[PDB]
Amino acid sequence: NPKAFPLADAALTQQILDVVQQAANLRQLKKGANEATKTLNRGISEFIIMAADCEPIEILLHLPLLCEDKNVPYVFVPSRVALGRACGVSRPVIAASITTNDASAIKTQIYAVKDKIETLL
Amino acid sequence: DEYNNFDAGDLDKDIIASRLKEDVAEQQGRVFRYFGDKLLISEAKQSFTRVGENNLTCISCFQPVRLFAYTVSKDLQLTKYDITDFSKRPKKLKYAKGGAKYIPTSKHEYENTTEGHYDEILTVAASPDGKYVVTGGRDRKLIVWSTESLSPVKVIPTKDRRGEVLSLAFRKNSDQLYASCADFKIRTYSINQFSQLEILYGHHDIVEDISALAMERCVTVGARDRTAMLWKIPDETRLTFRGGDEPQKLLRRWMKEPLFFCEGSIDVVSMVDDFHFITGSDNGNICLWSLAKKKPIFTERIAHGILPEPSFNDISGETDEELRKRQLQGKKLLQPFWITSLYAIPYSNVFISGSWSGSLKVWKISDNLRSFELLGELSGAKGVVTKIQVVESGKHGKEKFRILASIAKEHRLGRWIANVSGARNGIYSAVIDQ
Amino acid sequence: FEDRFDAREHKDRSNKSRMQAMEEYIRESSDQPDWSASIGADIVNHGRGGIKSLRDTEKERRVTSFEEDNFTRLNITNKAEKRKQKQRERNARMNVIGGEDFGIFSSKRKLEDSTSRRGAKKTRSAWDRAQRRL
Amino acid sequence: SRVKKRKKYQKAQKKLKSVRAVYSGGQSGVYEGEKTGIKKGLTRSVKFK
Amino acid sequence: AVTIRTRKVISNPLLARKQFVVDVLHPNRANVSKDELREKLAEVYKAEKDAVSVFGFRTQFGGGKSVGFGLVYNSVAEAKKFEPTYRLVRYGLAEKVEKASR
Amino acid sequence: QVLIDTNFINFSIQKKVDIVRGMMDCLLAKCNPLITDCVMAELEKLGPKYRIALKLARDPRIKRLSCSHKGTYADDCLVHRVLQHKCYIVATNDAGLKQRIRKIPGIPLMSVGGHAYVIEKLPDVF
Amino acid sequence: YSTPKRPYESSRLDAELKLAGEFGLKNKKEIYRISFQLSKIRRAARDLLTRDEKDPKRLFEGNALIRRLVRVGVLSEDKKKLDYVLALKVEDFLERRLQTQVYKLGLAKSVHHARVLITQRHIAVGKQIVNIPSFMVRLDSEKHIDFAPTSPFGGARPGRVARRNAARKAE
RNA sequence: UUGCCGUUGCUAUGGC
Ligand SMILES: [Zn+2]
Repeated sequence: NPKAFPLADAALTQQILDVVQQAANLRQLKKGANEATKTLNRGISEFIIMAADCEPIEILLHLPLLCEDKNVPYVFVPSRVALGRACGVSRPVIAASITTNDASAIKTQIYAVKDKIETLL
Repeated sequence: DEYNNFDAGDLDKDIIASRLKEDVAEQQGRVFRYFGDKLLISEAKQSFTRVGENNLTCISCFQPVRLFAYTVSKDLQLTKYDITDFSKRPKKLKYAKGGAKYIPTSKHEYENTTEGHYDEILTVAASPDGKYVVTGGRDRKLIVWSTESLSPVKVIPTKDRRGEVLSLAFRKNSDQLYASCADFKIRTYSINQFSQLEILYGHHDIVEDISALAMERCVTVGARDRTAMLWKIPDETRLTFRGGDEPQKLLRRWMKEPLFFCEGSIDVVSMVDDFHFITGSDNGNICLWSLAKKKPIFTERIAHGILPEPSFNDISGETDEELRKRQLQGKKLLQPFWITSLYAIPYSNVFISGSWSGSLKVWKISDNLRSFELLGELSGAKGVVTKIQVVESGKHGKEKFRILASIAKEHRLGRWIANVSGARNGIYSAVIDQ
Repeated sequence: FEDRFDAREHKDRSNKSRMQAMEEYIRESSDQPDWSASIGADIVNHGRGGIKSLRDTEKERRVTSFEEDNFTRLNITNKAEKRKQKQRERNARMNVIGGEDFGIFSSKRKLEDSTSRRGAKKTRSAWDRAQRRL
Repeated sequence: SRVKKRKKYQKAQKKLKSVRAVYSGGQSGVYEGEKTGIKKGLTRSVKFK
Repeated sequence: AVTIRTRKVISNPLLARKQFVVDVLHPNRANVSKDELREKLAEVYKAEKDAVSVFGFRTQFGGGKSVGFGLVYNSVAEAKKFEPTYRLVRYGLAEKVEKASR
Repeated sequence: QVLIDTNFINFSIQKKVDIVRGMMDCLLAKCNPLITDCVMAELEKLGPKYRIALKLARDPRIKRLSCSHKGTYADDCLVHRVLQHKCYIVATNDAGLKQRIRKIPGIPLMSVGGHAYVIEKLPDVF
Repeated sequence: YSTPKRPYESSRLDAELKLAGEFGLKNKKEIYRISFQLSKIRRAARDLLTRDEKDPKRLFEGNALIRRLVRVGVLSEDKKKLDYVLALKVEDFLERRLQTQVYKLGLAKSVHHARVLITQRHIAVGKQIVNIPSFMVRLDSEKHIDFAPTSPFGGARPGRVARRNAARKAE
């Protein structure tokens, strides 16, 4: 058991990355590690996508502690460059969080991925 | 089949089809330049001219029926090159730099008629008659420069807040430009008339790449919808070609007795004839596609190899090699060099693929048009390949080509790209022969 | 008795066994793409219509191709339009939701009794069924 | 007839905060207090059978 | 600006003519402006401006394009001889008026 | 989830409406018809003139709860577990139970009327 | 469209109040139009369930019905069963209209702001400017709802109020 | 062969 434990495989990875791009297009995404912990302790977060290959790993292993505190699903995606490309920014991100909105056109996608990674965990 | 097999309607339509005109631009000609194995590979003159521009982005070239190429950089600079001397480096003819001088004084959409760029010129296209070059990027503008002066003779905005153009293609032997805007839009312009013909919508993520040929058709591909569409612009219709490689069933195909996996994003296209095309994907797939099949005919799973594993000295920060090696999870986080520039010589048997694998790969499609094969590798271009194209010379039996490709150290749209292993920024030119 | 010419005996009717369920399955499992339009150009009266149905866009393709094939604008022939055009738009706005029609699931027409279960090659002998299987 | 039903719904979800206690969206900032009182005599729960 | 596109050019030399379909692409314009379009067709082919005619203009919903039927001639003499009187009193130079009675 | 009681079973047999297909036809949805143990005990207590009703209520498709209270009074069991939870439908034909259920709020009410089932306090039936 | 059986029960009146207030509708005829065709749809799905497996009718009309429901958008990609068509209900069908979809996609600050944007012709899905709010945008047309090119909220000229104010501040 | 800085060729490379 490594430190980035629930690593989503290929299908769940592109599922996660598609909902990350749609949430970034509809401004429901908050990107970065300490932005992710800010929104995790604030409460506007459905689920949080960390990377599994940042330059240290504990720089974002500080996040699953807050996730098991506040019952938020967390998934390690296997490429920070791919996660930056999905978020739609010009630099590789390592963590992102889906803020809670109810007036959202992608709630069923966000919820289906959230249920899938709750089964995964 | 009997002795009498005529239909009155069909012989009537062939009477009218003889009576009509324009057997000129509608050439549905398949691959006829079947020269895949005839030319050599391992003796191309590989001249990499390193140029003094951070992050070149694209190359437009030219042949008539002198020869110039063009380059465009992330430092807001177009630069024209003479390439008519077929055995040396290209030479600089005019630089052209935009910058903070051409930010508009209004911050409003219709009056973006400033005469230069200010951010990230993304693609360029030289006219088939060579009179004009056009270039554009994230300043939501298309700028047309003259050939003999490099003046902006017209500035046409895309006219919305996300109107980033990302790929340009003139159709062949005509003065009509198809630019694939990030608004899930395709805009068409007539450059000798300076007009917009048709805007045409229909992709689902940003329309990252475009390609055209002799007919009025076009082929476009969007980023993460993982579909490639082709457009009849007179009829304003399209065919959608999704991907569809399942990693679990490909694991089952190997498990009849293996790091191949799912698909992230289709990146690049090049239309090879008027009945096929090839798409380069995010997991290093190169796929060859018909006009009569949704799913692709042939898939090459990994075309440029797999990124190097992250170092144990830079994975965790634990003390022991055992736990730092444990934190790689085995093969679970190996990712491939995504094919990021693809080019077809038109109606030909060969095509070129490039990324930051360090070596371009020349491939040839088989004669039956159902598969393709690696010919050879070109190990003289260290860095990301932001554009590939080919220049020809010589008659039908004996011909000599120079691959002009652009090499940078970062991707052409976002940066995202670390581990610059000694890459340089410039023009790679490989003269292959026969 | 004796031979009589009959266009209804060698005429392309071809609509007694076309059902949208079967054609929908064939289009799903065809593996040839289907020439959809650009996504805006299919809605009609700025939305006051539907999008438009598939029968509507194939009929419209036929009308404009006949138009561009023998150079003639149509008319406002009133008996024909007062039946068919008002009934067309009324069944469209009752059944066609989102550009897809749903009247095929709320109308009695037996699928097996005209479209499947072949009639001439019915294989009414066991020898025939064995031969046609093998 | 639309802005009628726009407003008789805003009245409606203002009356709903009088019967139930409607989920507002969670804690806004720092926890200040109960802001309206804690009653220790009242127990608002459904007993079984 | 106004741009033009001919399609399905056929030659009818039995009426000494060449007939085709015209895509008229006008962005943010009012509509085709039939006269100016006939001048543009006279320029894009060989001239024959009083021999060229276009009649079947249909705009589409929301503007942008229009589809019509163009037919270029040679020899304005046979343009007068073959192009009918209603189109000639629209565009060209024949004019007929009738004694309206009963 | 449709809680049935005994006179709903008897009226459905006297009208020949099936249980699961009649509920699916009435609601145009899916249904889990449920028989509590007190309703089953009331059917078993009703005698051997109702053996047809007893072995039509013992059906594999009809799921069954298990009430934990002394005695077999179905109307108090149904009313208690329906005002407890507000997620059930009460299918009945008692005048008294119908008046109780249609006085408490948010509980739909199915009843055999005519030759198929009717449904009362459900606002999305078509 | 047709009225319900019991149209004036207090449960139905609260239902119509909540649907109209949540989705910004104008009267009961939107709810009754949408619920009429939804009653027809799952009346069809009920009979396709009442015939058993392997039937040509059930097989072909079932996969046809669930595929065109996914293409309209009210069904998800992964529920490809003919019983989720029975589990469908009204707000899935009027969550798809262009008024709700503009409010969800963030082109407006309310459902009624979306309604006046649409009927004042600033919202164009694909090419055509739509004026009616009750549109049922499909799954493919979902992402191309954007401000019209002729709209001052898009890229065009200011409207008559802003440029009359510019004229009055010019004099 | 360029923004520079270096190995330089009397033309290739490598560091930002
Ligand atoms: Zn009980």
